[PDB]
Formats: sequence, C-alpha cells, structure tokens
Amino acid sequence: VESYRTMPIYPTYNEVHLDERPFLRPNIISGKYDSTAIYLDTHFRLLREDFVRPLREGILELLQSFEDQGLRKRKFDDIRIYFDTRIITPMCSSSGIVYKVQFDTKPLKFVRWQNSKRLLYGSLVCMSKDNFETFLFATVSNREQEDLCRGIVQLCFNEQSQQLLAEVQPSDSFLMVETTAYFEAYRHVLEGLQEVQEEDVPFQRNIVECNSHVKEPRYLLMGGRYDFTPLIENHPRINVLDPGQWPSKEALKLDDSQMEALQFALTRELAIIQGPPGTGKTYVGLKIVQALLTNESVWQISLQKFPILVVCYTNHALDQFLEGIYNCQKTSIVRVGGRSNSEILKQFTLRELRNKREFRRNLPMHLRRAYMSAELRLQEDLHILKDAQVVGMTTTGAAKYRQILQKVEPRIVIVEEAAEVLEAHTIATLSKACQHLILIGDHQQLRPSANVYDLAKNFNLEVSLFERLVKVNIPFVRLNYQHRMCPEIARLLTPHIYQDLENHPSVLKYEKIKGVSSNLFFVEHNFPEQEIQEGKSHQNQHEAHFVVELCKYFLCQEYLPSQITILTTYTGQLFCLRKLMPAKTFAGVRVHVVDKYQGEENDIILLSLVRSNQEGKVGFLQISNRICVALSRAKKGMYCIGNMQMLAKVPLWSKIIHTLRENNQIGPMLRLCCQNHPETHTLVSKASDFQKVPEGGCSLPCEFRLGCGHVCTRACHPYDSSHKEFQCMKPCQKVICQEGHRCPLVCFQECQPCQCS
Ligand SMILES: [Zn+2]
Ligand SMILES: [Zn+2]
Ligand SMILES: [Zn+2]
Ligand SMILES: [Zn+2]
Ligand SMILES: [Zn+2]
Repeated sequence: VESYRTMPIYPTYNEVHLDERPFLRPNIISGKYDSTAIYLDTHFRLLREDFVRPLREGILELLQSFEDQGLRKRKFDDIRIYFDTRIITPMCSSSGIVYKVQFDTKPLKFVRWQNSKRLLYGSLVCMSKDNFETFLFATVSNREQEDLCRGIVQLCFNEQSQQLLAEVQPSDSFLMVETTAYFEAYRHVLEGLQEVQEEDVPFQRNIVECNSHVKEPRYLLMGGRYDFTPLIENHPRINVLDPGQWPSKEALKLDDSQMEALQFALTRELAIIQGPPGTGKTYVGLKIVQALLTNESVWQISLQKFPILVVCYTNHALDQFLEGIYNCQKTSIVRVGGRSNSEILKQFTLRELRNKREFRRNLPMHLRRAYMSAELRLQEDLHILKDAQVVGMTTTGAAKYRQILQKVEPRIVIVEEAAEVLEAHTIATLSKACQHLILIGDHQQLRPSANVYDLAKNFNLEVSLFERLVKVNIPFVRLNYQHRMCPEIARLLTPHIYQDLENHPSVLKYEKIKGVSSNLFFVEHNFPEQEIQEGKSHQNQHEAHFVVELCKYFLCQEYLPSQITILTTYTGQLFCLRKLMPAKTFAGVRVHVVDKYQGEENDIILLSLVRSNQEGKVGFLQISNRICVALSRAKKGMYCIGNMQMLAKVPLWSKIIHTLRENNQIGPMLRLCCQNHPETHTLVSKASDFQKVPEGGCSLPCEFRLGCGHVCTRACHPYDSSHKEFQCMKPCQKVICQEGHRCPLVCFQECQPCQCS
C-alpha cells in the first residue's frame, strides 16, 4: 500500500489515459476515525483528487474533441488553451532555472491583462506536442503586464519535466493548458501535508479520537495568575481557573456572553466560539489577545520568546484584526504577505522590517560576513519574529512558510473565520508545539467551496474543521445578543434559523426609513426568468428595473450612496444590474453577489432573488446557510423581491413567508409615502410606476416661491427644501440698463451688460 506521501501530487499518465478510479473515503462526520494515519490519507486523497479531477476530465474532453475542428472557439470551463506555444530561451533566476515561453496573441486581443486571472504567478501549466502523450508540468514564475501583452511568460519547470527538457527543440510547438483553480492554495498545503508527520499533529485525542473531553492548556498546570488592568483601563493577579475571581464585564466593556466566551477561550486549550452575524467577534478577539499578551509570564516558560500566531483566510480580515489590536498594542506586530492594502500595517511588513539602517547595523557580524562572501534571506526572518508578540498570515501563507513556523514553534494559534477554512488547511498550520488553538467563526453561514460538486456532496469535503467538531459534539460556546439588525429583520432569523437570539437594546433605537410605510417589505411577482447562453447563471429584467428604480428613489431621500448597497444571488443578474447602472447617477453604490459579500454590512440592502419559473427549479437558494447569509446583511433597510409561490416548497422559505404574512410586510405592490404630503400613498410594482415620483416626492408641482420671485419648475422634491442649490430656468427679465431693456439671460444667471451698454 502506497503511503499518501509517496502519492505523486501531479496527475500521472495512468490517471488520465486509462480510467482508473483512485480509492477515496468520505469523511466520517458522524463518528471517530480508525487511525490518524488513515485520517491524513483520506484528507490528502480528497484534496488531491479535488484539484486533479477537473484537469484529468478536461484533458479527456480535449483528446476526445481533437477530431472536432472547432477547438479554438470552444470555451472549456475548467481549463484554458494557448495555441502555438514555443519554448524560446532559458534564464537564470534567484529561485533556479526559468524558461521564457511565448504563446500566440491573436485570439487573446480581448484579454485585458491588468485584471485577468490567467497565468498568474504560481499556476500549473501543462505542455505537450503529441496530443498529451507526454506532460511537462510547469509553474508560472514571473509575469509582467507589458510582457503578457506580447505573449511571453516565465516558467519554472519541475524536476521530472526538466529531464524531458533536455531534448526539446525551440521549433517545437506545445499546447498550453492551465487549470482555472488557483494552484498555490492547493500546492503549499499539499506539500506541507505530505511533510506532516503522524506524531506532530497535535490534539490527536480530540480531532481524530472524537472525545468530548477538552482539558485546560498544559501550561496552566504549572501555575499562572493574570492581571486584567490593561483591559479595564485601555489589579491583583487572578487565577483564571477560578470563575469567581474574574473582573467585571462593564470594566472590560463586554456583555455576559462575550465575557463567558473570553473566559472559556482563555481557560480551555481547544475552545470553539460560535457567533451569529453582527454579534461581534473581532472585539472578543482583541480582548483575548490583549489579556494573553499582558500576562506573558504565565505561558512563556523559557527565556526564548514564542509569539502569538494569528492566521486567517482573507487578507482584509487579517488587516482589520491587526488594526483592532493596534488600539491596545502599538509595537511588535509583524505581518507576512505583500497583498496588504492597509497603510497602518504597511510599516510592519516583512520587507520594511528588513529595511531601516539600524537593522543593517545591528545584524550579527557572522551573518554579515556571509552576505559579502536563499541563506541570507533566511535567518533574517527568524530574528525579527523572535522580537514580536503577534504574527499574521493567511492559511496559504502559513502552509508556504511551514518550516519557519516549525522553527519558531508558536504556542498560541488563532484562526479567525474558522468556518471558512478547509480542514486540510488547518492540518497544515498545526505544529507539534501547539498547546493552545482557538477557533472563531459561524458554521451556520457559508463554508469553503469545492471545485467539484460530487466530493462536496457525497464526500463532505465542504465540512470545515469548525463544523466537524461542532457535529461530533465537542463542547462549544454560543455568542448571544445581536447588535446589527433591527427587531423586524431579526424576527426572520428567529426561531427559523437560530432558536435563541436576543436583540441588544441599542437596536430598538433604529429610526424608520423615510418615504415608505414599511422598513421591511417583500415584493412578490411572477415574471419568468431569462436564461443566458453562457454560464449557468440567471437574471431577471423586471426585478433589475424595479430595484434600480427604488435605488434611484432612495437617493432622492438624502440617503448617501455609501449607506446603500445592492445584493443579488447570481452573477448574471449582477452583470444585468451594472447594465442598468450609469455611474453618473448612482456613483458609490456597490453591487456585489451574496457569496462575495460575506462579512460586509450596510445601512440598506436591496436583495433580488432572481429565480422565478414554473418548473420549480429553485437552484441553490434551497440551502439554509446561504439564506441565513443573504437575509441578515443590512442594519435598517430590507427591501426584497422574489417569487413566494415557488419558494414555499423549501420549508425554511415557507416559515419565512408565513412570518412575513403575519406582519403584512409582503405583497405584490410596495406602499410608498411622500414626505411633504404624508396623506398620499403611492403603490409601486413596476419600473414604469416610478414616473409618479420623479424627484421622490409627490406628483404635485413643487409650487415653492424661489427667492428670485419665480416658482420651482421641478415637481415635489424633499431634497434641498431651501432650494439654495436650485437654479431658476425661467427668464430673468430684470432691468439692467437705464433704457429699460430687460435682461435676456436666465434668471439664475448673473445679469450681463445690455447687448446699449
Ligand atoms: Zn409631495
Ligand atoms: Zn422646488
Ligand atoms: Zn438679468
Ligand atoms: Zn427666477
Ligand atoms: Zn440697454
């Protein structure tokens, strides 16, 4: 039996040309694993197949389609083709031997390289000149925008293919195939996962054995008392194992559930923090890291410093988390990865720490002498991290630098948004020295996506580590109290999704949105959807027009564009909205899809469900998680549209619709209100129904007496009630000369000399 380590990461000749089914095991999410060995085997096999199966199926489709003449024009969903690609010259690089390779640019004139995801740094690319009898596995090494326009890329061949490089003539033409999937998120994790020894995976007795017993961290057995003064002030030392000695929640500026979560995460080596959207998890993260850093003496046992390691999945979450801790800690924060957009954290990037004359001065003499005489770029990182307290990387970064983290041996590991990281990713970051792992996230929301649906559904690949530990009944704490949504919105989540979720008293203060009788309304309609030729998405013209017109109407209510955002569930509808989106009138209005809008919040969200057809083809709106995400994004304004009749077949949607029908907030038409004339209510159901309120007021004329003596030619409008920025279009008529001639200009224009003067 071949160990998972000996299994080649790349696909083999056999895997593609003959139809072998590799042995795979679905995850046992309802029971324990027989061994950690088979545990790692299963995870590696699943992730490997996840990455390669699209590639092998695409190669099969291509070889079966070679006999067809329409190859250049055919779009392959999972692979990309570059024609007449020849290998031109070698070059010497700091990372080894690279080869310039040029492809044809005639079919790729439409490609705008500055935004394209094609052939990015680190992508798999496969060569062949004999209809894929032989493969040259390759990785994109260095790309330039001007160079991509001319069709050349730098490629770093692997160890096997470099042997086949010895005989390639430059005249040879190779067929370029790139996987759509982002290699490095798989490549680094796979390499680390093979490198992972069965013994060095920590918490074997909990992760694999599935025991509900989680002890305190090992470093509490030697004794340690905590001082909570910096958290209170922004005090006698306190034994954290005793609940009765803790400080007050008001001093720490936390509620009861947040205090319980803090104490649990601080006292339990593997504590899991659940939190509904809007409750507040980042604040608790800052509090726990502050408490841990204040009390270094408790956990640091040796003279050598072991920093806190903080790993996330997205850069922006990491940047906001490090900005948060910067409120309480103003030094010794180090961040790796150059894709940070946060200027405050720019000064702490690894490159900048490598800079500064003082660092070049205080470097060891032996290190400096070697410099004059990849080794000098190492041993630089180690000294910096030994002087820090917190480190931030993405999971891909943690896998990439796993050797350095093996060296440093961080004892504190914090993974934000644990529900959005693959379990295989979390295996790569855990090391042997991990004595404390904390997970914050929400399994009720979305979970990481698999490239293939079969592994996603029948193999449970999407089950995050967070979700698996929740399902195997490892104890966890549930954050309570919501701070974001108003009570009317909150009633949609309770009790149909969350059994117990109370409203923080701050939410009862939310004011009514102006110009509409209801702060939450669902528009029901039966207009069928329109399919798109390309892709599997769907779009609705009626919903798009209605939503964009309501968007325009709300701008007339003095609501700034930044407080308004349009959410849609499908990409085709998003492309439809931007068509109805001239930047002149709604600049600053963000249009995103629900999946890409996880974690963002806004004042008003207009949601378009799109799906409406007689056959009952719901799509993926039938899943509970995505619904829990889509319907809880705004603070004060919910305005939705979608077919209630079909959606009633999903039990969750039918409960939601029943709750809506209870409060009369659902109907075929939306009731509107004129601010200047509260007595009139206008019913809107279609795009043409917005002609009655062109400025957002009422169809009656403005009738306001301007300071120039004329009357406002606009109709009723609530914006600029003083008419200070209004310009009179009526004639001026003002006498401007002694002869009695009247000014021919417009009234708002300044009078010019008589054209007599
Ligand atoms: Zn009016
Ligand atoms: Zn007016
Ligand atoms: Zn005039
Ligand atoms: Zn006038
Ligand atoms: Zn005159």
